[PDB]
Amino acid sequence: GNYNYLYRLFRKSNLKPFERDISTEIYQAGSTPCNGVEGFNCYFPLQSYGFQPTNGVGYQPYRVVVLSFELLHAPATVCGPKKSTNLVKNKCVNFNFNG
Amino acid sequence: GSSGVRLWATRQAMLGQVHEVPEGWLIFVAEQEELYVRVQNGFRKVQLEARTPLPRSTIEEQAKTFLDKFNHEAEDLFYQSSLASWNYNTNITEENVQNMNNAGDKWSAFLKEQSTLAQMYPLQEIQNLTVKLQLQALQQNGSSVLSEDKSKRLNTILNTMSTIYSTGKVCNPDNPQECLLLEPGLNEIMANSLDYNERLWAWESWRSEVGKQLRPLYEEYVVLKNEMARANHYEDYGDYWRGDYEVNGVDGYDYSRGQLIEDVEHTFEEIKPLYEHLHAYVRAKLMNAYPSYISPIGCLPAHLLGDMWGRFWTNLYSLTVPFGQKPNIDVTDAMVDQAWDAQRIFKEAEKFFVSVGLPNMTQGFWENSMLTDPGNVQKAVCHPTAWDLGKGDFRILMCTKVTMDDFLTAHHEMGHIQYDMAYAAQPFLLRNGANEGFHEAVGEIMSLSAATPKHLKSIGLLSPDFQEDNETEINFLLKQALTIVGTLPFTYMLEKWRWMVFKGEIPKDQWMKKWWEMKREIVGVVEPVPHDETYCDPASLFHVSNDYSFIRYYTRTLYQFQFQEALCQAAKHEGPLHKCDISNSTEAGQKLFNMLRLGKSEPWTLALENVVGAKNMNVRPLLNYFEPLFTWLKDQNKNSFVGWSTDWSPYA
Repeated sequence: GNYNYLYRLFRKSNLKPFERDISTEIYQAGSTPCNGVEGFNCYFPLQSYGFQPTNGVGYQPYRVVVLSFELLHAPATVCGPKKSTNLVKNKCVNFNFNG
Repeated sequence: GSSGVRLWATRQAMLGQVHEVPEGWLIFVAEQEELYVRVQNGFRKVQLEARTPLPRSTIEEQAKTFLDKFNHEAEDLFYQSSLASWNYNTNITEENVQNMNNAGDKWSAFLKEQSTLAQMYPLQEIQNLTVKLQLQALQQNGSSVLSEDKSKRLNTILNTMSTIYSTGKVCNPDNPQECLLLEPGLNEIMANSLDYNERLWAWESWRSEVGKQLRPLYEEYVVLKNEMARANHYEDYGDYWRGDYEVNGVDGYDYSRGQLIEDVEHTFEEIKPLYEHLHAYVRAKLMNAYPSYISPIGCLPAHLLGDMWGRFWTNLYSLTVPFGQKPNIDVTDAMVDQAWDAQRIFKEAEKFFVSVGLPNMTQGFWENSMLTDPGNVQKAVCHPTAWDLGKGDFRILMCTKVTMDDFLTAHHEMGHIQYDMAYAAQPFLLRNGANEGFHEAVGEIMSLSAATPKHLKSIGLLSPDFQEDNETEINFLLKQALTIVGTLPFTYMLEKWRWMVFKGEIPKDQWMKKWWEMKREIVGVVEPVPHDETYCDPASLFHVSNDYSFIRYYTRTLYQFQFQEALCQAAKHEGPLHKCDISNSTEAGQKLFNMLRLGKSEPWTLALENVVGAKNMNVRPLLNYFEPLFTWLKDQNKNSFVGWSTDWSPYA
């Protein structure tokens, strides 16, 4: 079992888009304050996930990367330029050399 | 048109601004907590009930949060216990033993803490059926309802009875130093050897050195369980075990603990004409082998039923075969000819599971579980076990060989696994079978389907030139009757006997006087030698002496017959039920998985209704499965006496 990876099992409310929650404030399901320790109706916001090769496909570890391609006032850069269009000589062509 | 709801600070502001408020615009007063509707030339106050404070988490919600947190912690803790259990069963070492102690104590302590933390949550006000079922399955205090001394005494006695049964050893009078255990000593001797004296002595010697020793322990075990049941608001310990089948909270599906008993009684009565003819034929064949030891009019000796308790009559097949010259259904030649292996057997089972419409199986099973014998440097349990370690882990621990039996057990363990993978979506508390007769039934029907000649022919196990004759079908029907229908009265009488002995209806000085007389009447099983009250013969079995409800075998057989018939109906198979096969039938797999995924999240009645079509446990599939057997059994017993004489005994 791999136990160096945690997941936020409990939180105060929903997460906004593109937000990373690192706070480890003790979740207080009940009305008794946790005061930094776990007591009655007090659980850690982060639960220790156990990764094992023996686990099923739905529970197997999966390295997942989400990408957010945001267009802004700055010029668009991240793409694969077409380029190609192998240069042709001795023929009237409509060239375009980087503008 | 459309209107909104207005809200201001003070009633003076409301009066000054209600002039321009259009009709139909609701006005809410925060200061006065009042509601008004703008009517023509006025505003009418909307009646509001008593103030309801904001609940941060209702008592139902508090139970929901607690159950979710417990399940999240239970998944990791149970997986650690399960993997430690796997390590011990793969290799038995001193380090392996001690981590059972740590995992067992940690799991028990965690369960006790959560059960105590759940006991204050009331089940009456929670209308969530899944949440209520989780809480009641978590709040089962069991032995902890009594005092510490009483609970410790009951556990110590239970361990003592299990130890006595496991280490029960009998020594022959000729050689007192030479002694043997029940397994594999007494079991094999009384299953293969045909000597009446040797079988009679082992039957009497075991029930003497175990029955006499267990009689005070079982009696104190019975009363402690009965008093624990009373402390748990149960009439007897049998009622506590029947609580698993008990269903409450669901309209049209509620099942009481007394309904299980009456269904068992009704089903046994239906099987009684079939079992009577089966017993009569087996009785008749024993005269064909031993004409001067048993009488056809009387019952059959318990030790002469192929075992001690009469559990399985399969050992009597050689003594009761209708046509011994006809070969049995065996495809062992295909194994040696094609070099079949245990891994190939499981692969074919997975391929067959794919054919019937069920999805593939995880590869973690193959990389973490063994199938063949894991060498000899380590000791591994060869018993057929299927593992649900949790959080997606599913394994099987058994020294699987390449026998038809093993091919059935592999299917049986796959059937157990398929259930484990199916209710996995349900929460940890609900991540199990609805009752104790469902997981075994799925494995049994899988073994039954894998044993059909058509399935073997489809995958090549059976030669295409093989013919299906009446004698082979009759022998197979008799073999199934001895193995399954034969143990039905044994399960019926043993669970029944345990029911009223827990109910206290059997006085102490007459215990064996009832069991051995009832055995002769209802079932027609007679003890070869008389046993007085110091004997504890009914408790000599493993399950009764190890705190196990024996009604599982009867329920699982009733379920397995219903599932097989329902699968056959969905598979549009043509032919006898015993020859029915579910191969290449996506309807059978889909219908089976419909209740498999439910597990214990839904009541067992709903799970049963999903496939067969009703919540009842009628044995109509059993009669239909063995109707050709029943007609043949009636033909064989058309002149042979049918039934049994209660008065007759081998010693009389």
